Amino acid sequence: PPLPDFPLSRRGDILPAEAERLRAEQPVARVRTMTGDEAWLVSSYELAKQVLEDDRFSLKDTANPGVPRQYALTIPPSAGLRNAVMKTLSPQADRELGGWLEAQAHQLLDRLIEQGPPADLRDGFTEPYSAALHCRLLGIPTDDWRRLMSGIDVAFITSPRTFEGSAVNWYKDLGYMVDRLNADPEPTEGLLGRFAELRRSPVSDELLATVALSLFGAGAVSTSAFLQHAIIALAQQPELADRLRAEPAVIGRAVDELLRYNLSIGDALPRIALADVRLGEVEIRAGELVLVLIEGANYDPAVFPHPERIDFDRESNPHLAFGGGQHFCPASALGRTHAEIALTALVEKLPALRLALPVEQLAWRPGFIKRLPERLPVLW
Amino acid sequence: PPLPDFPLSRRGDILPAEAERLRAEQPVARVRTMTGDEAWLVSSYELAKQVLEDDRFSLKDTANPGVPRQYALTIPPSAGLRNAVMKTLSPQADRELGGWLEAQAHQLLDRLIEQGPPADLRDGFTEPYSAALHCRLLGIPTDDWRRLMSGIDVAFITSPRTFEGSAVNWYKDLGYMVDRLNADPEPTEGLLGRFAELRRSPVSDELLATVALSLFGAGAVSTSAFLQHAIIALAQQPELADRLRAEPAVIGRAVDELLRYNLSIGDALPRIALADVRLGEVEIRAGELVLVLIEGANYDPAVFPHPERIDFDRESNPHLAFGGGQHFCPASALGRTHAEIALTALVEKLPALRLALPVEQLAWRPGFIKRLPERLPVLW
Ligand code: HEM
Ligand code: HEM
Repeated sequence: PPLPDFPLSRRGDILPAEAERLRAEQPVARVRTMTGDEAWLVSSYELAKQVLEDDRFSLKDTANPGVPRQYALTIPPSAGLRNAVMKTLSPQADRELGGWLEAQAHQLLDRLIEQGPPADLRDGFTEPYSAALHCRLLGIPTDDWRRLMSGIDVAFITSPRTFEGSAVNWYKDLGYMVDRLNADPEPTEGLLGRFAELRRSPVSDELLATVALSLFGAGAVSTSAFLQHAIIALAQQPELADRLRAEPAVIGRAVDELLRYNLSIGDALPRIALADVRLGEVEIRAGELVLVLIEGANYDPAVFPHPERIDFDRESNPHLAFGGGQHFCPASALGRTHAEIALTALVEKLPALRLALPVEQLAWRPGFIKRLPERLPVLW
Repeated sequence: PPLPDFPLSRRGDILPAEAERLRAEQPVARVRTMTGDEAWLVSSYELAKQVLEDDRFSLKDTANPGVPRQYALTIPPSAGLRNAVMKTLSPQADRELGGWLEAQAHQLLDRLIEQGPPADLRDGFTEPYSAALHCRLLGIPTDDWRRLMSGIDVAFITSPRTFEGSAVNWYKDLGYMVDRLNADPEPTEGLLGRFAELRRSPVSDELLATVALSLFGAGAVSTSAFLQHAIIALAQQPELADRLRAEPAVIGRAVDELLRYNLSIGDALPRIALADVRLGEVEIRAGELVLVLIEGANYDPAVFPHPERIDFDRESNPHLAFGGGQHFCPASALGRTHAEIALTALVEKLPALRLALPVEQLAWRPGFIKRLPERLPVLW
């Protein structure tokens, strides 16, 4: 027979029809990835939760030489840092984050209002707003955000084969972090401040900058893409923005539901089976690639009635947008706060927010870890 | 039978196979445009030259209500201005243009060199370099170039139906031109300077700003897109950049050949037949839409041997990249100068210039008047 191909579709404004058929017909299915390797695509909520919470399936080992891949690695080839890192990802270790984020959002939003519609809400909000957040998370200035976000454009490319340029891109920004950490007025504030300190107590510079880089990349790309999907929802269903205006306190339940809904994840969560395991009806052999399809789990009608309709008042919403098990997103609280504040500012300041053209004419980015529109032109 | 669909393909790095079949099989062919109207696609050099030089085929009338369209108009609904305009499009009416352009190019190029590869040559060069040129052409500052280029992103969308937002976008930047022309230190220098003067001699503000807007839009979009295609050629055939380095004076013949080669034109030149005309073997009835396919003419082997191989030493190269007949590009000299200077700077400063990833993985913009890569990541 012919294997279904993976990934599924770049169009991000409706669930891929193929993700619905996979969950219904073959919740665990063999698929051919874009590298040509084969893999197991897990697309039901129960089975997807099982894999994520079972450490016999390993994320660490998906980067070993020789294993099957869904796309080439872009990164080339245990020390009490957890604290430096975990302290930075507690929105409760920076009391001022909330109000500072609100001021950044309104700053960007006010700039667009003076210029008048239309505006591209990716380059005007979401991109600078996600760079600014992560520049502050590290304690480095927002001056270079365009250059840092552009580095993300390359770092998160999904390519069938390794490509020159992902290595050059890695070492180029790695040098940038090194430079900020070793600047003369040694950095205070942020992970880079906690890092300059940690290297006086009684870990290398390369490895420090590595953690700074992957945290900036992983976060700016993920918050910006989700936030563009949230915007598309509010622009298309304006009754949702009315709800937010009338009942501002629902913003927590609403971001939670948009998280379940959103299709910003353009690949699958990868795991390498460390042992033979039985999963649903399929026998998975050690060394094989397993791919968790978050959108299949989060649209599974066994767990989420009317999964295709956004609903802020679900009795229960135990979605997998942040992963699960051991590798559950460490910054989940930070990601919620970031989106809650941005959307609250958006629906106050642009109350007639809508798309400037039919949603079907948005240009969706090919070949990227996230599904995102290249531009997000809106009116208000 | 089923009509071939138009436009042809967004991928811009090789000739669309369908454009070769149309020229060989049906040089004049009925096609269904993206609006659903039908039209005559003229794809041979002789026939395409005929249409362009025959004023019974009318560009003016392609904007009349009711006529067939290849895409909706984005603009909504004879006065001695020709001089103000023609004086601005003579690279010989600004002695300083050459050296100023060279300084802008090297400025942008030096900025990329200090940051190190990879760089996106669309956002780093071509876009700011084409905005700067056209900001100077009008005598307005380069401060807002990002906002002006973003307006181009919407103004030149090809949509099956009119969309809100193209009108708002038009009036929004129309106001910008009006504001620069009616600024307190009334503008000197450029079309806006020649305009503030022309309205003291013994034409309305709306109409003045209209000419400023369409000239900025038509030029920034066309020079930026061609220049990205020229870059892709030099990066892929590095023997061409060696030729330019060794024999700098060939830059005129080389831009001329890249012009013949380039696929930045994503639509066809539209004409409304004012009369019945016989064209090749086809009888065209008055009121019908005729579409000239520049890439078919410029790859026609009847006129250009080995049309698919870039060649700087063709005996003759009478291409149609700039149109022809009455509506031949008024700024053709300006467009050549602009590209010649940019490419000369590019191959001096980035001598190992190449694409950062396989050319087949470039993201090509959908639904736009130009074929262009969304990003152009390179190494050197
Ligand atoms: C709305 C925003 C975000 C969404 C939807 C999201 C989603 C996810 C998901 C699904 C995972 C699990 C991946 C797996 O199991 O393989 C993950 C992992 C991760 N999250 Fe992203 N994320 C967001 C924001 C952030 C932010 C703000 C940061 C950092 C600044 C961050 C840092 C990380 C890191 C480092 C991991 C890897 C954890 C590990 O290796 O165990 N996330 N997140
Ligand atoms: C490499 C750059 C350029 C290329 C390849 C190019 C190409 C063309 C073509 C093919 C036409 C004819 C369209 C038709 O017959 O319907 C045209 C028209 C036109 N060119 Fe663009 N162009 C370039 C640069 C520029 C620049 C720099 C400006 C202005 C700043 C400009 C202004 C115009 C205008 C106003 C028209 C319309 C003329 C009319 O209505 O008769 N061009 N050009």
